[PDB]
Amino acid sequence: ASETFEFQAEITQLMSLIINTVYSNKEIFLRELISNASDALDKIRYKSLSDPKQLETEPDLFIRITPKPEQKVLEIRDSGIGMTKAELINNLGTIAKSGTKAFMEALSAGADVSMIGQFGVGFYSLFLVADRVQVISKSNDDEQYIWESNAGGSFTVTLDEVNERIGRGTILRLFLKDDQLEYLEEKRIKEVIKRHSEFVAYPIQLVVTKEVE
Amino acid sequence: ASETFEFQAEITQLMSLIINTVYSNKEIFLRELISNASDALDKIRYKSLSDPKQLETEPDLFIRITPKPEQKVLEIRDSGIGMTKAELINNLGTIAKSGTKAFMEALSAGADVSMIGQFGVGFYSLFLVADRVQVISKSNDDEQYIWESNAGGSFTVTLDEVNERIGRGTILRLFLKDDQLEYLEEKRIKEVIKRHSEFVAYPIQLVVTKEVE
Ligand SMILES: COC1=C2C[C@@H](C)C[C@H](OC)[C@H](O)[C@H](C)/C=C(\C)[C@@H](OC(N)=O)[C@@H](OC)/C=C\C=C(/C)C(=O)NC(=C(c3ccccc3)C1=O)C2=O
Ligand SMILES: COC1=C2C[C@@H](C)C[C@H](OC)[C@H](O)[C@H](C)/C=C(\C)[C@@H](OC(N)=O)[C@@H](OC)/C=C\C=C(/C)C(=O)NC(=C(c3ccccc3)C1=O)C2=O
Ligand code: NI
Ligand code: NI
Ligand code: NI
Ligand code: NI
Ligand code: NI
Repeated sequence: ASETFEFQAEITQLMSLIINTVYSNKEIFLRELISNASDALDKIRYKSLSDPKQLETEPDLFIRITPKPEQKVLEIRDSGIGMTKAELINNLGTIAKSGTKAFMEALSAGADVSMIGQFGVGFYSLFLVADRVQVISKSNDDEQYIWESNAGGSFTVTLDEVNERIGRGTILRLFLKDDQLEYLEEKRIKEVIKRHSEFVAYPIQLVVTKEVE
Repeated sequence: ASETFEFQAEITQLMSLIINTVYSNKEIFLRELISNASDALDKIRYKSLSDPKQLETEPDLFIRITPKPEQKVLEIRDSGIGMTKAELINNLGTIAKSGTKAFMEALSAGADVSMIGQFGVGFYSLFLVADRVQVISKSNDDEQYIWESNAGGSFTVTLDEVNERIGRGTILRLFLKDDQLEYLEEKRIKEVIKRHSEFVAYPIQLVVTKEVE
Protein backbone atom coordinates (compact mmCIF):
# COMPACT_ATOMS: atom_id res chain seq x y z
CA ALA A 1 0.00 0.00 0.00
CA SER A 2 2.83 2.26 -1.29
CA GLU A 3 2.50 5.70 -3.20
CA THR A 4 5.28 7.58 -5.18
CA PHE A 5 5.42 11.46 -5.32
CA GLU A 6 7.66 13.77 -7.37
CA PHE A 7 9.77 16.30 -5.47
CA GLN A 8 9.15 20.01 -6.19
CA ALA A 9 11.91 20.96 -8.68
CA GLU A 10 13.93 23.36 -6.41
CA ILE A 11 13.90 20.64 -3.66
CA THR A 12 15.39 18.16 -6.11
CA GLN A 13 18.04 20.86 -7.03
CA LEU A 14 18.63 21.62 -3.32
CA MET A 15 19.30 17.91 -2.63
CA SER A 16 21.69 17.59 -5.57
CA LEU A 17 23.50 20.76 -4.52
CA ILE A 18 23.94 19.22 -0.99
CA ILE A 19 25.11 15.73 -2.01
CA ASN A 20 27.35 16.96 -4.87
CA THR A 21 28.70 20.47 -4.12
CA VAL A 22 29.27 20.40 -0.27
CA TYR A 23 32.52 19.14 1.21
CA SER A 24 32.81 20.18 4.71
CA ASN A 25 31.34 20.82 8.11
CA LYS A 26 29.15 17.66 7.58
CA GLU A 27 28.56 17.07 11.28
CA ILE A 28 26.00 19.92 11.19
CA PHE A 29 23.41 17.38 9.94
CA LEU A 30 23.18 16.20 13.63
CA ARG A 31 22.54 19.64 15.05
CA GLU A 32 19.78 20.15 12.43
CA LEU A 33 18.07 16.81 13.21
CA ILE A 34 18.34 17.44 16.94
CA SER A 35 16.85 20.93 16.36
CA ASN A 36 13.96 19.39 14.35
CA ALA A 37 13.39 16.77 17.10
CA SER A 38 13.40 19.62 19.64
CA ASP A 39 10.92 21.65 17.52
CA ALA A 40 8.56 18.55 17.35
CA LEU A 41 8.90 18.07 21.10
CA ASP A 42 8.07 21.82 21.75
CA LYS A 43 4.97 21.49 19.59
CA ILE A 44 3.45 18.43 21.36
CA ARG A 45 4.28 19.91 24.73
CA TYR A 46 2.61 23.27 23.74
CA LYS A 47 -0.37 21.45 22.24
CA SER A 48 -0.77 19.52 25.51
CA LEU A 49 -1.14 22.67 27.65
CA SER A 50 -4.81 22.91 26.50
CA ASP A 51 -5.20 19.25 25.50
CA PRO A 52 -3.33 17.11 28.16
CA LYS A 53 -4.57 13.85 26.61
CA GLN A 54 -2.30 14.34 23.56
CA LEU A 55 0.63 13.26 25.78
CA GLU A 56 -1.01 9.91 26.72
CA THR A 57 0.22 8.07 23.56
CA GLU A 58 3.79 8.61 24.91
CA PRO A 59 4.14 10.51 28.19
CA ASP A 60 7.99 10.75 28.06
CA LEU A 61 9.56 13.61 26.05
CA PHE A 62 13.02 12.61 24.74
CA ILE A 63 15.45 12.40 21.86
CA ARG A 64 17.23 9.13 21.32
CA ILE A 65 20.09 8.28 18.95
CA THR A 66 20.65 4.63 17.94
CA PRO A 67 23.77 3.77 15.86
CA LYS A 68 23.15 0.47 13.96
CA PRO A 69 26.73 -0.31 12.73
CA GLU A 70 26.09 -3.69 11.01
CA GLN A 71 23.33 -1.99 9.02
CA LYS A 72 25.37 1.25 8.54
CA VAL A 73 22.27 3.12 9.78
CA LEU A 74 21.94 5.91 12.32
CA GLU A 75 18.49 6.54 13.81
CA ILE A 76 17.39 9.73 15.49
CA ARG A 77 14.16 9.36 17.32
CA ASP A 78 11.95 11.86 19.15
CA SER A 79 8.64 11.54 20.94
CA GLY A 80 7.46 14.93 19.46
CA ILE A 81 4.19 15.67 17.65
CA GLY A 82 4.87 13.38 14.64
CA MET A 83 3.57 13.97 11.13
CA THR A 84 0.42 12.61 9.41
CA LYS A 85 0.53 11.11 5.94
CA ALA A 86 -0.66 14.36 4.29
CA GLU A 87 2.01 16.23 6.42
CA LEU A 88 4.81 13.96 5.13
CA ILE A 89 3.59 14.57 1.54
CA ASN A 90 3.06 18.33 1.72
CA ASN A 91 6.03 19.34 3.97
CA LEU A 92 8.69 16.80 2.87
CA GLY A 93 8.90 17.54 -0.81
CA THR A 94 5.81 18.17 -2.97
CA ILE A 95 5.18 21.84 -2.07
CA ALA A 96 7.59 24.83 -2.68
CA LYS A 97 9.51 25.62 0.51
CA SER A 98 10.22 29.17 1.36
CA GLY A 99 13.99 29.14 1.83
CA THR A 100 14.86 26.59 -0.82
CA LYS A 101 15.90 28.88 -3.70
CA ALA A 102 17.14 31.61 -1.28
CA PHE A 103 19.37 29.06 0.50
CA MET A 104 20.75 27.77 -2.79
CA GLU A 105 21.60 31.38 -3.83
CA ALA A 106 23.24 32.07 -0.44
CA LEU A 107 25.29 28.85 -0.91
CA SER A 108 26.30 29.92 -4.43
CA ALA A 109 27.51 33.25 -3.09
CA GLY A 110 29.76 31.45 -0.45
CA ALA A 111 27.38 30.91 2.59
CA ASP A 112 28.54 28.16 4.93
CA VAL A 113 26.32 25.02 4.57
CA SER A 114 25.56 25.44 8.35
CA MET A 115 23.28 28.35 7.56
CA ILE A 116 20.79 25.77 6.10
CA GLY A 117 18.71 25.63 9.37
CA GLN A 118 18.25 29.39 9.30
CA PHE A 119 16.61 29.02 5.88
CA GLY A 120 14.10 26.55 7.25
CA VAL A 121 15.41 23.60 5.07
CA GLY A 122 17.88 22.11 7.52
CA PHE A 123 16.06 18.71 7.17
CA TYR A 124 17.88 18.27 3.80
CA SER A 125 21.39 18.45 5.47
CA LEU A 126 20.86 14.75 6.25
CA PHE A 127 22.01 14.16 2.58
CA LEU A 128 25.56 15.33 3.52
CA VAL A 129 26.04 11.95 5.32
CA ALA A 130 23.25 9.65 4.02
CA ASP A 131 22.40 8.41 0.52
CA ARG A 132 18.98 7.04 1.65
CA VAL A 133 16.61 8.12 4.47
CA GLN A 134 13.34 6.88 5.92
CA VAL A 135 11.23 9.29 8.06
CA ILE A 136 8.99 6.96 10.11
CA SER A 137 6.41 8.93 11.84
CA LYS A 138 3.38 8.62 14.08
CA SER A 139 1.09 11.59 14.73
CA ASN A 140 -1.75 11.19 17.22
CA ASP A 141 -4.06 12.03 14.29
CA ASP A 142 -2.93 9.30 11.87
CA GLU A 143 -1.51 5.80 11.44
CA GLN A 144 2.30 5.22 11.35
CA TYR A 145 3.79 5.99 7.91
CA ILE A 146 7.20 5.67 6.27
CA TRP A 147 8.54 8.31 3.95
CA GLU A 148 11.53 7.35 1.97
CA SER A 149 13.90 8.95 -0.48
CA ASN A 150 17.31 8.26 -2.01
CA ALA A 151 17.59 11.94 -3.16
CA GLY A 152 16.24 11.16 -6.70
CA GLY A 153 13.33 13.02 -8.19
CA SER A 154 10.76 11.13 -6.08
CA PHE A 155 9.95 9.79 -2.60
CA THR A 156 7.50 7.15 -1.46
CA VAL A 157 5.02 7.21 1.36
CA THR A 158 3.87 3.81 2.78
CA LEU A 159 1.53 2.70 5.59
CA ASP A 160 3.96 1.31 8.22
CA GLU A 161 3.54 -2.43 8.88
CA VAL A 162 7.22 -3.23 9.19
CA ASN A 163 8.76 -1.10 11.99
CA GLU A 164 8.36 -1.00 15.73
CA ARG A 165 5.32 0.93 16.92
CA ILE A 166 6.19 4.27 18.07
CA GLY A 167 3.59 5.57 20.47
CA ARG A 168 4.02 9.10 19.04
CA GLY A 169 6.77 10.98 17.16
CA THR A 170 9.40 10.34 14.49
CA ILE A 171 12.38 8.17 13.61
CA LEU A 172 14.96 9.55 11.18
CA ARG A 173 16.60 6.46 9.76
CA LEU A 174 19.76 7.39 7.94
CA PHE A 175 21.51 4.95 5.60
CA LEU A 176 24.99 6.50 5.94
CA LYS A 177 27.47 6.77 3.05
CA ASP A 178 30.61 4.49 3.35
CA ASP A 179 32.86 7.54 3.86
CA GLN A 180 30.68 8.84 6.74
CA LEU A 181 30.65 5.83 9.12
CA GLU A 182 32.30 7.83 11.86
CA TYR A 183 28.70 8.89 12.88
CA LEU A 184 28.17 5.23 14.03
CA GLU A 185 30.78 5.88 16.83
CA GLU A 186 29.73 6.63 20.37
CA LYS A 187 32.56 9.08 21.03
CA ARG A 188 32.08 11.00 17.76
CA ILE A 189 28.31 11.27 18.43
CA LYS A 190 28.82 12.62 21.98
CA GLU A 191 31.41 15.20 20.80
CA VAL A 192 29.18 16.65 18.05
CA ILE A 193 26.21 16.82 20.49
CA LYS A 194 28.31 18.40 23.31
CA ARG A 195 29.95 20.92 20.93
CA HIS A 196 26.92 21.86 18.79
CA SER A 197 23.66 20.86 20.54
CA GLU A 198 24.39 22.42 23.95
CA PHE A 199 21.07 24.00 24.86
CA VAL A 200 18.37 21.36 24.36
CA ALA A 201 15.46 21.25 26.80
CA TYR A 202 14.93 17.48 26.38
CA PRO A 203 17.07 14.52 27.43
CA ILE A 204 19.18 13.15 24.61
CA GLN A 205 19.74 9.37 24.96
CA LEU A 206 22.35 7.37 23.17
CA VAL A 207 21.76 3.63 22.70
CA VAL A 208 24.97 1.66 22.97
CA THR A 209 25.41 -2.09 22.28
CA LYS A 210 28.20 -3.75 24.20
CA GLU A 211 29.32 -7.40 24.27
CA VAL A 212 29.08 -9.06 27.70
CA GLU A 213 32.36 -10.84 28.59
CA ALA B 1 -5.80 -11.46 12.06
CA SER B 2 -5.50 -12.94 15.59
CA GLU B 3 -6.24 -16.65 16.74
CA THR B 4 -6.71 -17.95 20.38
CA PHE B 5 -5.58 -21.51 21.44
CA GLU B 6 -6.11 -23.40 24.71
CA PHE B 7 -3.02 -24.63 26.55
CA GLN B 8 -2.67 -28.41 27.07
CA ALA B 9 -3.90 -28.98 30.66
CA GLU B 10 -0.53 -30.04 32.26
CA ILE B 11 1.11 -26.92 30.66
CA THR B 12 -1.51 -24.72 32.31
CA GLN B 13 -0.78 -26.58 35.65
CA LEU B 14 2.99 -26.25 35.07
CA MET B 15 2.62 -22.46 34.60
CA SER B 16 0.49 -22.08 37.73
CA LEU B 17 2.94 -24.19 39.73
CA ILE B 18 5.78 -21.83 38.55
CA ILE B 19 4.06 -18.48 39.18
CA ASN B 20 2.45 -19.55 42.49
CA THR B 21 4.60 -22.19 44.26
CA VAL B 22 8.24 -21.07 43.42
CA TYR B 23 10.05 -18.55 45.58
CA SER B 24 13.65 -18.62 44.87
CA ASN B 25 16.54 -18.91 42.50
CA LYS B 26 14.48 -16.81 39.97
CA GLU B 27 17.51 -15.61 38.02
CA ILE B 28 17.64 -19.06 36.36
CA PHE B 29 15.00 -17.82 33.87
CA LEU B 30 17.93 -15.97 32.11
CA ARG B 31 20.13 -19.03 31.82
CA GLU B 32 17.17 -20.96 30.32
CA LEU B 33 16.37 -18.25 27.74
CA ILE B 34 20.04 -17.90 26.84
CA SER B 35 20.22 -21.71 26.48
CA ASN B 36 17.12 -21.66 24.19
CA ALA B 37 18.65 -18.81 22.12
CA SER B 38 21.86 -20.85 21.90
CA ASP B 39 19.90 -23.99 20.84
CA ALA B 40 18.14 -21.92 18.05
CA LEU B 41 21.49 -20.52 16.95
CA ASP B 42 23.05 -24.09 16.81
CA LYS B 43 20.14 -25.25 14.67
CA ILE B 44 20.38 -22.50 11.98
CA ARG B 45 24.14 -22.85 11.90
CA TYR B 46 23.86 -26.69 11.49
CA LYS B 47 21.11 -26.30 8.88
CA SER B 48 23.38 -23.90 6.94
CA LEU B 49 26.22 -26.44 6.58
CA SER B 50 24.26 -28.08 3.69
CA ASP B 51 22.09 -25.06 2.86
CA PRO B 52 24.34 -21.89 3.16
CA LYS B 53 21.57 -19.63 1.82
CA GLN B 54 19.56 -20.05 5.05
CA LEU B 55 22.02 -17.63 6.70
CA GLU B 56 21.37 -14.85 4.13
CA THR B 57 18.25 -13.49 5.92
CA GLU B 58 20.61 -12.54 8.83
CA PRO B 59 24.28 -13.44 8.44
CA ASP B 60 25.27 -12.48 12.05
CA LEU B 61 24.77 -15.07 14.83
CA PHE B 62 24.19 -13.36 18.19
CA ILE B 63 22.15 -13.05 21.36
CA ARG B 64 21.10 -9.59 22.42
CA ILE B 65 19.44 -8.45 25.66
CA THR B 66 17.52 -5.14 25.69
CA PRO B 67 16.19 -3.83 29.05
CA LYS B 68 13.25 -1.42 28.40
CA PRO B 69 12.85 0.15 31.91
CA GLU B 70 10.04 2.68 31.16
CA GLN B 71 8.03 -0.21 29.72
CA LYS B 72 9.16 -2.66 32.48
CA VAL B 73 10.04 -5.09 29.65
CA LEU B 74 13.16 -7.18 29.10
CA GLU B 75 13.79 -8.51 25.58
CA ILE B 76 16.03 -11.42 24.73
CA ARG B 77 16.71 -11.69 21.07
CA ASP B 78 18.58 -14.27 18.99
CA SER B 79 19.21 -14.62 15.29
CA GLY B 80 18.63 -18.44 15.49
CA ILE B 81 16.33 -20.57 13.32
CA GLY B 82 13.05 -18.93 14.45
CA MET B 83 9.69 -20.68 14.62
CA THR B 84 6.86 -20.81 12.04
CA LYS B 85 3.25 -20.18 13.00
CA ALA B 86 2.46 -23.92 13.23
CA GLU B 87 5.70 -24.32 15.35
CA LEU B 88 4.56 -21.64 17.82
CA ILE B 89 1.16 -23.40 18.10
CA ASN B 90 2.38 -27.00 18.41
CA ASN B 91 5.53 -26.47 20.56
CA LEU B 92 4.45 -23.54 22.79
CA GLY B 93 1.38 -24.99 24.42
CA THR B 94 -1.21 -27.04 22.49
CA ILE B 95 0.60 -30.42 22.44
CA ALA B 96 1.63 -32.55 25.52
CA LYS B 97 5.30 -31.95 26.35
CA SER B 98 7.39 -34.80 27.51
CA GLY B 99 8.81 -33.47 30.77
CA THR B 100 5.82 -31.45 31.90
CA LYS B 101 4.21 -33.89 34.36
CA ALA B 102 7.60 -35.47 35.27
CA PHE B 103 9.02 -32.01 36.11
CA MET B 104 5.99 -31.13 38.21
CA GLU B 105 6.41 -34.42 40.17
CA ALA B 106 10.15 -33.77 40.64
CA LEU B 107 9.25 -30.26 41.94
CA SER B 108 6.66 -31.73 44.32
CA ALA B 109 9.26 -34.10 45.71
CA GLY B 110 11.69 -31.14 46.44
CA ALA B 111 13.65 -30.71 43.10
CA ASP B 112 15.22 -27.27 42.72
CA VAL B 113 13.31 -25.16 40.11
CA SER B 114 16.68 -24.94 38.20
CA MET B 115 16.27 -28.52 37.06
CA ILE B 116 13.46 -27.25 34.72
CA GLY B 117 15.83 -27.04 31.65
CA GLN B 118 16.83 -30.67 32.11
CA PHE B 119 13.16 -31.62 31.72
CA GLY B 120 12.95 -29.82 28.40
CA VAL B 121 10.39 -27.18 29.69
CA GLY B 122 12.82 -24.48 30.74
CA PHE B 123 10.93 -22.01 28.44
CA TYR B 124 8.22 -21.79 31.16
CA SER B 125 10.73 -20.47 33.82
CA LEU B 126 10.13 -17.05 32.22
CA PHE B 127 6.91 -16.98 34.41
CA LEU B 128 9.09 -16.72 37.59
CA VAL B 129 9.79 -13.04 36.63
CA ALA B 130 7.13 -12.09 34.02
CA ASP B 131 3.32 -12.02 34.18
CA ARG B 132 3.00 -11.58 30.36
CA VAL B 133 5.28 -12.69 27.47
CA GLN B 134 5.33 -12.25 23.71
CA VAL B 135 7.48 -14.64 21.60
CA ILE B 136 8.00 -12.74 18.32
CA SER B 137 9.51 -14.98 15.81
CA LYS B 138 10.64 -15.14 12.21
CA SER B 139 11.55 -18.46 10.57
CA ASN B 140 12.94 -18.42 7.03
CA ASP B 141 9.91 -20.59 6.14
CA ASP B 142 7.16 -18.27 7.39
CA GLU B 143 6.04 -14.68 8.03
CA GLN B 144 6.80 -12.97 11.40
CA TYR B 145 4.31 -13.99 14.13
CA ILE B 146 3.63 -12.99 17.73
CA TRP B 147 2.70 -15.53 20.35
CA GLU B 148 1.40 -14.14 23.54
CA SER B 149 0.31 -15.43 26.91
CA ASN B 150 -0.39 -14.06 30.39
CA ALA B 151 -0.20 -17.62 31.88
CA GLY B 152 -4.03 -18.13 31.69
CA GLY B 153 -5.58 -21.11 29.98
CA SER B 154 -4.94 -19.70 26.48
CA PHE B 155 -2.42 -17.93 24.24
CA THR B 156 -2.86 -16.01 21.02
CA VAL B 157 -0.95 -16.21 17.80
CA THR B 158 -1.03 -13.12 15.49
CA LEU B 159 0.54 -12.20 12.13
CA ASP B 160 3.16 -9.56 13.11
CA GLU B 161 2.46 -6.09 11.66
CA VAL B 162 3.48 -4.12 14.72
CA ASN B 163 7.11 -4.97 15.63
CA GLU B 164 10.44 -4.33 14.00
CA ARG B 165 11.32 -6.80 11.25
CA ILE B 166 13.65 -9.34 12.40
CA GLY B 167 15.55 -10.82 9.50
CA ARG B 168 15.48 -14.25 11.18
CA GLY B 169 15.10 -15.54 14.76
CA THR B 170 13.17 -14.73 17.93
CA ILE B 171 12.48 -11.99 20.47
CA LEU B 172 11.40 -13.00 23.97
CA ARG B 173 9.57 -9.95 25.25
CA LEU B 174 9.05 -10.23 28.97
CA PHE B 175 6.61 -7.96 30.82
CA LEU B 176 8.35 -8.21 34.22
CA LYS B 177 6.47 -8.33 37.54
CA ASP B 178 6.86 -5.18 39.78
CA ASP B 179 8.89 -7.15 42.34
CA GLN B 180 11.34 -8.39 39.65
CA LEU B 181 12.55 -5.08 38.12
CA GLU B 182 16.11 -5.78 39.13
CA TYR B 183 16.41 -7.67 35.74
CA LEU B 184 16.16 -4.21 34.03
CA GLU B 185 19.61 -3.34 35.58
CA GLU B 186 22.79 -3.56 33.57
CA LYS B 187 24.93 -4.78 36.47
CA ARG B 188 22.43 -7.44 37.60
CA ILE B 189 22.11 -8.73 34.00
CA LYS B 190 25.91 -9.01 33.54
CA GLU B 191 26.34 -10.82 36.89
CA VAL B 192 23.70 -13.50 36.14
CA ILE B 193 25.18 -14.03 32.63
CA LYS B 194 28.81 -14.18 33.93
CA ARG B 195 27.88 -16.53 36.81
CA HIS B 196 25.41 -18.84 35.01
CA SER B 197 25.82 -18.55 31.21
CA GLU B 198 29.61 -18.98 31.04
CA PHE B 199 30.05 -21.28 28.07
CA VAL B 200 28.04 -19.82 25.18
CA ALA B 201 29.45 -20.08 21.67
CA TYR B 202 27.73 -16.87 20.47
CA PRO B 203 28.32 -13.23 21.38
CA ILE B 204 25.88 -11.94 23.97
CA GLN B 205 25.16 -8.20 23.50
CA LEU B 206 23.61 -5.94 26.05
CA VAL B 207 21.84 -2.78 24.82
CA VAL B 208 22.31 0.11 27.21
CA THR B 209 20.62 3.54 27.00
CA LYS B 210 22.59 6.38 28.49
CA GLU B 211 21.80 10.12 28.66
CA VAL B 212 24.34 12.35 26.87
CA GLU B 213 25.46 15.23 29.15
C1 LIG C 1 7.71 26.03 11.13
O1 LIG C 1 7.94 24.59 11.15
C2 LIG C 1 9.13 24.21 10.52
C3 LIG C 1 9.10 23.69 9.21
C4 LIG C 1 7.85 23.54 8.45
C5 LIG C 1 7.15 22.13 8.75
C6 LIG C 1 7.88 20.97 8.04
C7 LIG C 1 7.01 21.75 10.24
C8 LIG C 1 6.34 20.38 10.38
O2 LIG C 1 4.98 20.37 9.85
C9 LIG C 1 4.28 19.12 9.74
C10 LIG C 1 6.13 19.98 11.83
O3 LIG C 1 5.59 21.11 12.51
C11 LIG C 1 7.34 19.20 12.60
C12 LIG C 1 7.24 19.58 14.05
C13 LIG C 1 8.54 18.85 11.88
C14 LIG C 1 9.89 18.75 12.20
C15 LIG C 1 10.61 19.90 12.56
C16 LIG C 1 10.69 17.75 11.60
O4 LIG C 1 10.94 16.49 12.25
C17 LIG C 1 10.58 15.96 13.44
N1 LIG C 1 11.58 15.35 14.15
O5 LIG C 1 9.38 15.67 13.62
C18 LIG C 1 11.14 17.66 10.10
O6 LIG C 1 11.94 16.44 9.97
C19 LIG C 1 11.24 15.14 9.78
C20 LIG C 1 10.28 17.97 9.02
C21 LIG C 1 10.69 18.98 8.13
C22 LIG C 1 11.72 19.90 8.40
C23 LIG C 1 12.03 20.94 7.50
C24 LIG C 1 11.72 20.71 6.15
C25 LIG C 1 12.97 21.93 7.83
O7 LIG C 1 14.14 21.72 7.57
N2 LIG C 1 12.76 23.05 8.70
C26 LIG C 1 11.54 23.43 9.34
C27 LIG C 1 11.55 23.92 10.67
C28 LIG C 1 12.73 24.07 11.44
C29 LIG C 1 13.60 25.19 11.29
C30 LIG C 1 14.76 25.34 12.12
C31 LIG C 1 15.06 24.38 13.09
C32 LIG C 1 14.20 23.28 13.26
C33 LIG C 1 13.03 23.13 12.45
C34 LIG C 1 10.33 24.33 11.26
O8 LIG C 1 10.30 24.77 12.42
C35 LIG C 1 10.32 23.36 8.61
O9 LIG C 1 10.36 22.95 7.43
C1 LIG D 1 14.61 -30.48 21.12
O1 LIG D 1 14.24 -29.08 21.00
C2 LIG D 1 13.86 -28.50 22.21
C3 LIG D 1 12.49 -28.33 22.52
C4 LIG D 1 11.43 -28.75 21.61
C5 LIG D 1 11.06 -27.61 20.55
C6 LIG D 1 10.25 -26.47 21.20
C7 LIG D 1 12.27 -26.97 19.82
C8 LIG D 1 11.78 -25.88 18.86
O2 LIG D 1 10.93 -26.43 17.80
C9 LIG D 1 10.25 -25.52 16.92
C10 LIG D 1 12.92 -25.25 18.08
O3 LIG D 1 13.75 -26.31 17.60
C11 LIG D 1 13.69 -23.97 18.73
C12 LIG D 1 15.11 -24.03 18.22
C13 LIG D 1 13.26 -23.44 19.99
C14 LIG D 1 13.87 -22.84 21.08
C15 LIG D 1 14.76 -23.60 21.87
C16 LIG D 1 13.23 -21.81 21.80
O4 LIG D 1 13.49 -20.42 21.51
C17 LIG D 1 14.31 -19.78 20.65
N1 LIG D 1 15.02 -18.74 21.18
O5 LIG D 1 14.06 -19.84 19.43
C18 LIG D 1 11.95 -21.92 22.70
O6 LIG D 1 11.66 -20.58 23.20
C19 LIG D 1 10.89 -19.64 22.34
C20 LIG D 1 10.84 -22.72 22.37
C21 LIG D 1 10.46 -23.73 23.28
C22 LIG D 1 11.27 -24.19 24.33
C23 LIG D 1 10.86 -25.25 25.16
C24 LIG D 1 9.48 -25.45 25.29
C25 LIG D 1 11.72 -25.80 26.13
O7 LIG D 1 11.74 -25.29 27.23
N2 LIG D 1 12.81 -26.69 25.89
C26 LIG D 1 13.19 -27.28 24.64
C27 LIG D 1 14.56 -27.44 24.30
C28 LIG D 1 15.62 -27.02 25.14
C29 LIG D 1 16.07 -27.81 26.24
C30 LIG D 1 17.19 -27.40 27.04
C31 LIG D 1 17.85 -26.20 26.76
C32 LIG D 1 17.43 -25.42 25.67
C33 LIG D 1 16.32 -25.84 24.85
C34 LIG D 1 14.89 -28.06 23.08
O8 LIG D 1 16.08 -28.22 22.75
C35 LIG D 1 12.18 -27.77 23.77
O9 LIG D 1 10.99 -27.64 24.12
NI1 NI E 1 34.88 13.00 8.35
NI1 NI F 1 32.62 20.79 15.40
NI1 NI G 1 -2.51 -5.68 6.32
NI1 NI H 1 15.25 -10.53 43.86
NI1 NI I 1 23.52 -16.82 41.13
